[PDB]
Amino acid sequence: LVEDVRSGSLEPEHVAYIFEKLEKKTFAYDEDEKEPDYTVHKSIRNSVYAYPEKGVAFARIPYFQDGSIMSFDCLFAVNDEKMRAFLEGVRPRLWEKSKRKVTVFTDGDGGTSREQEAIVREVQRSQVIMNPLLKKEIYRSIDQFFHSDKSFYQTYDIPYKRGILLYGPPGNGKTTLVKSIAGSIDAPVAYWQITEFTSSETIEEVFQAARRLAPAVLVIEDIDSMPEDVRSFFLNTLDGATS
Amino acid sequence: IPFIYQYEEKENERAAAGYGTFGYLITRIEETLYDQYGVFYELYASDDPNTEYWELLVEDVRSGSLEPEHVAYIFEKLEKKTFAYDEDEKEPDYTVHKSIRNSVYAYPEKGVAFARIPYFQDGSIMSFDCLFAVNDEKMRAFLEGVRPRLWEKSKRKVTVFTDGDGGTSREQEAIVREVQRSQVIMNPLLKKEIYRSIDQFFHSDKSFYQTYDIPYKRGILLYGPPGNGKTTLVKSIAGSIDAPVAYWQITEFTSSETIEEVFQAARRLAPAVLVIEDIDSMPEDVRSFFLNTLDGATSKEGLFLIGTTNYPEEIDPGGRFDRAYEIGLPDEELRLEYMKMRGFGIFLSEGEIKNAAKLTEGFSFAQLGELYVSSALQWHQEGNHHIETMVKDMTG
Amino acid sequence: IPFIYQYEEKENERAAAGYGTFGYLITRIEETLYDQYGVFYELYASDDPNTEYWELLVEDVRSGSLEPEHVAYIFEKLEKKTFAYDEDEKEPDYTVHKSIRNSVYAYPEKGVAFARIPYFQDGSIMSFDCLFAVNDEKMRAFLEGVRPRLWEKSKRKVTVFTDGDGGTSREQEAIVREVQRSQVIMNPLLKKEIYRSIDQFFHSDKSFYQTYDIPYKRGILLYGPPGNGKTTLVKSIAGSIDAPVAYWQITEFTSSETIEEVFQAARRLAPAVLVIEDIDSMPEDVRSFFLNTLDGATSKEGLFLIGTTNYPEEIDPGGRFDRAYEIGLPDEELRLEYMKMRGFGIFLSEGEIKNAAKLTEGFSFAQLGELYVSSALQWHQEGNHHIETMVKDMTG
Amino acid sequence: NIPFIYQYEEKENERAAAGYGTFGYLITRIEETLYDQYGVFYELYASDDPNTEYWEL
Amino acid sequence: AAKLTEGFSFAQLGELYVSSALQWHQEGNHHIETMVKDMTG
Ligand SMILES: Nc1ncnc2c1ncn2[C@@H]1O[C@H](COP(=O)(O)OP(=O)(O)O)[C@@H](O)[C@H]1O
Repeated sequence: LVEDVRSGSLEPEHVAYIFEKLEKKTFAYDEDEKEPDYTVHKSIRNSVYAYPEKGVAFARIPYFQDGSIMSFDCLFAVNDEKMRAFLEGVRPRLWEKSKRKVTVFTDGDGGTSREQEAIVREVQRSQVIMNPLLKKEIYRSIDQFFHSDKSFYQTYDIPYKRGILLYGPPGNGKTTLVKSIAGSIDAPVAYWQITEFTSSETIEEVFQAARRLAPAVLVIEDIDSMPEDVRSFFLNTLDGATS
Repeated sequence: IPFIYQYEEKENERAAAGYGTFGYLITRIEETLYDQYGVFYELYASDDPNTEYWELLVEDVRSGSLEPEHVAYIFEKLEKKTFAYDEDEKEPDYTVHKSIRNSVYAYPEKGVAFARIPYFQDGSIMSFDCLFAVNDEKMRAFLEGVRPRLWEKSKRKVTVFTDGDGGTSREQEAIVREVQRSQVIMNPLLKKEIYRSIDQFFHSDKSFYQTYDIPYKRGILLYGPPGNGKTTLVKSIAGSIDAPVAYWQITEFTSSETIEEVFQAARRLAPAVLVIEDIDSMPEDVRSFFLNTLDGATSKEGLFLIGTTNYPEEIDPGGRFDRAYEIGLPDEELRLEYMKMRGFGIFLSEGEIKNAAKLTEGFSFAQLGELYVSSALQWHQEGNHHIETMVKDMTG
Repeated sequence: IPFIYQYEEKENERAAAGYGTFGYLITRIEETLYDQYGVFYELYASDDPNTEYWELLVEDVRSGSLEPEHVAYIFEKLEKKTFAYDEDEKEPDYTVHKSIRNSVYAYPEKGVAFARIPYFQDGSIMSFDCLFAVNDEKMRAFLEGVRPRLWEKSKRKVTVFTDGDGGTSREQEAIVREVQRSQVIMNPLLKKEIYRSIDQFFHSDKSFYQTYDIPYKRGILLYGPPGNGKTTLVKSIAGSIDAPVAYWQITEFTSSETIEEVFQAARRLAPAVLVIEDIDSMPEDVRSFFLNTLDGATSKEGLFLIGTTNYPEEIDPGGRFDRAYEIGLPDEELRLEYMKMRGFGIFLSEGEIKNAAKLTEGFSFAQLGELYVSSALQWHQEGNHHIETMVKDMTG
Repeated sequence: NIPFIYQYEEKENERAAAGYGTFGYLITRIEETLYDQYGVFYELYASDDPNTEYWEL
Repeated sequence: AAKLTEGFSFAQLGELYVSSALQWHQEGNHHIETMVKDMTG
């Protein structure tokens, strides 16, 4: 909803303000986010929004408690049918949005942290200098996986999953090849940043998150740096193929 | 003798905070249930800490079951509807139904009724969970019925416990693969021996254990070289048992605290299969305590334990499990069973599968699976399967 | 269908807690700004979490800048004055000025205004930070102006990040030593090569990076034997750059969490120099992640990195920095530059310094400094400098 | 002209700021007391001073 | 330059580029051959 309002999308309409003397506008600008968004739009807090086509409406109702300003997130629908269809439409909406952002999971102390970024230098496939046959075979497995439709994985009861590993002397195009794939496929790309805080709890969160994004590419740079006490669990998580 | 405080107060100030709203709602809930069922319900729990039968209530309403009836809404302008959809669950549930919070439900035949009374405190919306019954006997019969209902519900699911830093986390899973006993590819003599215990434990009359005076617990260990498909075999056996199945994932966070938690939770589903995924990953400092929860002086009954290890001696020196069975890699007979099952006959005549079983000596089930994908892909891509060519390519 | 709760209430009880005071103050702040500026300010943030432009407001008032005007006090009997003095800061600021809390300020030309509304809760005095603007376009232009103002302010400072157990701690420092490029004592060919990149990055038009399509980041490493003055050299180069300078102190508390924090903070000052004091002290478990924040797939631009190490191989096997330059100990030419600069000519004729540069082969800059104090002390104490005597005393 | 959900018009009493009535009275009385004893005017420079050193002095 | 850089990684060719472009932009020369040595050094 916030992104729809922020982007000037047509489909949510502003219906009313709740309190006359609380905020009527807001801005995206968060000094804690790496990318600064300076868009100014109508407030989310203290407003009512509706998706008339969908029969769903949002009200973020402010109230005063312990000094600070808080809000209830109230959700309204016209009937049960329209509410269910709205909810069933969230995963596909988020899938489309994620095709055009890059999702990064970074393992921190508590658990993993998810940020959506845009890539700083797009790398076109044509700028990836490589043995043309090696290059065509890598790009072809990726392109065939998402876009040739999978009569194969269905007729033979084989899990719809693939993994390739890039290795070699440093400075010769592993990261470059990976960056080139983000741009050039019609599916989300996610990066998993392994850290010293990578744990079995953290591997569980990334794969539950990644799989909600499926079909997608999950990139794991420097997979050698995965801690020893979670390698077993990680293998068991890959074999959790049903999901 | 003197009293420092000598203020005497008007009786309007003897009023008890919060009681005026609460007693008014309890009175109304009782009146409304009487109006609808002609009996008198009594409060048995003011803010019930028990979660089990409250989660049965929610599943009963969610699933459109007839047994709990919506009686009343509490507040006119709070929610009358709700949905199961939580974004933090693996499997999303988009069912829309009447709200639980802000509602009164009754199991009329059972004579017990539930009310989630909303209230505002600290600018979040909370609830008192209130439980009513028509009398003590019905209250007790309801409580005694809870674990049996939980047991049937969990037959239809697999419960996975994963040890984390706070404790173990319980996730339920739908059984999307039904496994019949004929699909358990395994040495047929140990298949026979192990199912002797399994069938007594889960699929027969339980009088046997009383007749021969035998403890109602068992624990077996499956060991052997890596790659012989042990974990896939245990999940096959577990899926053929008509009883709730639980998996316990040892992690780096496994402590004596997560052990007690998981065993207590599995035991609530007794009789149940508890599968111990790779008992090797268990920290050495809890191994002594772990075996003492199997066979120590205060150990309990109700569980059929099945573990898997590649290093049998590291876990249980000697035996504190009941039996340990070695899983080797499959002989020609088992190989053929696998290839017929796995789907090789899609693109292989009967002779070609008999032949391929012959040529795959020393293959693990895993490698027979990696062979399956390869011959299948060539068959799909080209219309040719070169089994003969690909066994050799896999050897060297 | 029934409702349990049937109390219907007087409309005086639909009143929203806290809103009566708050809406009254917002109305008055808007009225007072209108009374003074003839325009209508609107609330854009009720309790603004952003700190950056609030700290510019405080520095603007502290520094007697003309740009923000004091409009009104909120409460008559709360503070009208305040002072910068906090006893927990390294450098004390004793400036006395009008209060921030309990005041309304406006940038009239910018069309945005600030109010810190005091309030009592839990027996401490807190505030709502409230932000107003005349329209969306001015609000946005104000926000877009923040980072540029922060950038100029930080040119005049050195920002030090020290990793601690909670996270990294940011302290600002006044630049008390201005360093010109002629005081950077260094091998003149690498001085020339390195400043080639530095001057393109900070002191030229940035179109170069677009023309040749080159990523707007650089990272260099300075290595060599201990005692060759590496850290003193980097601080010399850093102080000659017209851009905010940040120092990052690796400690035993350095984690992948403090790394991301510091890089994000340095990047907010982009373009900026980030000096990495002794990258050797970095824990091995974060080294892999550290280099991935330099050159991984999601690495960002805007920073000129300068590190120092005595063990180059331990950090970056191979190169994920861009260039590594070796700092040896100074030849006779560099020695002479140092001795003229350090102040030897105070008590040395021109020949004696030329001679002393000759006799100090194999001296580190540090040792030339330890020589400086000794000859200076004798010269001050006695009126004699026995350079000749003291080089030998230092050799053996 | 966008409607407002909340249309309750507030009494003049609801605008009172919690705890300010006591605090302002005390501050004013302290000011008057300091004036009555020294004939100079004192004002607040800190409502709840976080600094301890000169308080410990 | 392609034969003078036998054994170079792409990343080192990229540093050769940045260094050459800098010298070209700032001085009108490129010194491609001196730089190849400077980097093997
Ligand atoms: N195959 C390549 N094609 C184009 N540029 C490359 C290639 N390999 C390396 N580079 C350049 O060198 C830099 C580092 O390469 P990278 O892809 O990170 O190598 P790796 O990840 O294999 O160590 C890249 O940012 C790119 O500028």
